[PDB]
Amino acid sequence: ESNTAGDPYTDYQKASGSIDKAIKLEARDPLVAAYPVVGVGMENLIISTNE
Amino acid sequence: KKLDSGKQIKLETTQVSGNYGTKNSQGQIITEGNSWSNYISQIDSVSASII
Amino acid sequence: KKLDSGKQIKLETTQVSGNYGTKNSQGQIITEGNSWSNYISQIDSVSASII
Amino acid sequence: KKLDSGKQIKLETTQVSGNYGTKNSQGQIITEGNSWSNYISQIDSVSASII
Amino acid sequence: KKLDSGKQIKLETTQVSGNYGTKNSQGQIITEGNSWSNYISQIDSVSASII
Amino acid sequence: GETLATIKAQDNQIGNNLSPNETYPKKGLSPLALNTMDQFNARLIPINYDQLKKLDSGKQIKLETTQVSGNYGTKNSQGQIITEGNSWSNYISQIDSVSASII
Amino acid sequence: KKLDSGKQIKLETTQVSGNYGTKNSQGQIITEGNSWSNYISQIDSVSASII
Amino acid sequence: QWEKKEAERVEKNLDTLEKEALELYKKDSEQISNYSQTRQYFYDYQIESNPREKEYKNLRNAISKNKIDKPINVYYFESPEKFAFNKEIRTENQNEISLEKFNELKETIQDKLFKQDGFKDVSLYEPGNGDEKPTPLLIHLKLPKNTGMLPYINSNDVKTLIEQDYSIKIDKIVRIVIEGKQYIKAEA
Ligand SMILES: [Ca+2]
Repeated sequence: ESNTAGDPYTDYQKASGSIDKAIKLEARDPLVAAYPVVGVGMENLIISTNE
Repeated sequence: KKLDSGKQIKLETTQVSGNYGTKNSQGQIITEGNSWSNYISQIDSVSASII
Repeated sequence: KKLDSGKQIKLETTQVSGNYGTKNSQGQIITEGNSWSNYISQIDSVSASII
Repeated sequence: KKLDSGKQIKLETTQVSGNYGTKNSQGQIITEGNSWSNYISQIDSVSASII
Repeated sequence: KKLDSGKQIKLETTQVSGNYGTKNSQGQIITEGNSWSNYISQIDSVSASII
Repeated sequence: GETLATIKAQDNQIGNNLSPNETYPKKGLSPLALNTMDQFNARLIPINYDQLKKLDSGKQIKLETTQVSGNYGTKNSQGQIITEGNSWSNYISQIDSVSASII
Repeated sequence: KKLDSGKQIKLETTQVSGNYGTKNSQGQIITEGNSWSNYISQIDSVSASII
Repeated sequence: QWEKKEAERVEKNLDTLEKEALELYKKDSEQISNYSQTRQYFYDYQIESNPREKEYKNLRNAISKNKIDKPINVYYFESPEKFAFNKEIRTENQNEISLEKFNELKETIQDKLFKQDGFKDVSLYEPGNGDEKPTPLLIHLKLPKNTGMLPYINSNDVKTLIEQDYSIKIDKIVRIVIEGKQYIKAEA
């Protein structure tokens, strides 16, 4: 496999570091995948009664 | 007025549209010009349905 | 007012537009620049109809 | 008010736009960017018109 | 209220845009990227006017 | 303590150039108008009745900038300068990672 | 109400966008991708302004 | 439209070293072309030691990775001394071709079998206005079933990179007028 971890970057790019410099160094191991886990949290809710 | 009675609304899916992925020799996956509609009719003509 | 009587609305199709598929060396099918309207008149002009 | 009388509405075609078909690099017919308006003035300019 | 008097609406043309025709890599005439506005300023600044 | 609206600047509010140590509009001009909220600049920014009654007191509306989009300049095959497909957010994260900030 | 008085509406130009002409592979003048905003700052940063 | 789409699409399903050979083709077109023309005339150690062999065969496999399904008509310019005509048809700042040079060329390019070699870029349409035309001789070739063609882009246009393991057979030459110059269209 050229992409062992299944992510857009190959094993050489991840091992050497020729990727986004904002990527955690954890993901520079060809077994750990570069992967964002994004979630939304609501803080408060406003209601506008259009009488 | 008909719905304010024992009448219910059913839902029938008539078709589904979606993409498939195509890898290069690296892990570059594209899912844009790739439609399953191009192949639904061809697969349903050379096959036998098993469920 | 006509409609709230014996009068009925008829539906007749004047034309139909749609695509054909063209493969490649592999089984990559494309149905986007392929328009049947480019060939409808040419087919009608060199043929005999049999129903 | 003028129309609730002997007055009628006429209809005059000031121009008509459309396409012509050519064969692209392969045996496929294309009619997309081939506009007839590019050739109307030029055809009228070098011709005699017989009806 | 001005208009329901001797006052009239005049029409003045500030500019006109349009295309010209050139032969493309085929025998076909193309008038899409061709714009007379690209040459209106250049012709006026190299010539003399005659009416 | 509540966000009325989050507005992205559309065509009427985009600044074509912004050099360092400068503003848009320039030093001698009057500020922009952030009037609308939709994409085509045809829908104004509404508040409801409670927020309007809150404004008819000492309460003030604050403005925070959460991000800015913009381009940089690059020379193409010819000697032209292309600033169209050149986004700064492609590097905003990478620069913040390999750097120390000094103000 | 402020305008139904001695007060006037002033107008200020904050920026102007536009194109410049460039002769492409053939003798055609192109002004589409060419924007003066790409050079406004560069010109203002290497120059003295004489009026 | 069609060629732009298919070309920009082939430039993704290429292997990284294949795109390496294709992009270092846009740098050493003449050099790697001549080396593809004359690579096979060495010793074996003189072959697998040559640093161009990597890109050479990578580019060759990239080409042969997409073979056509039906015959195609291609167009490309050629120099006269490619066909043993060691004189000039006319200098490219002249506009006319003399009947004498026409007869000489016809006499010398009618009865041979010119083997070809290496890579070359071709087009799918005759030259127009804006295209570069340095030589008076225009070869109209017919590429047959299953011949590798690779469409690539020099950032504005499309070229068809092919490899030549055939031998061209001239059928008829005619003198053509293009833009007020006189070229030669030879059917091969
Ligand atoms: Ca691997």
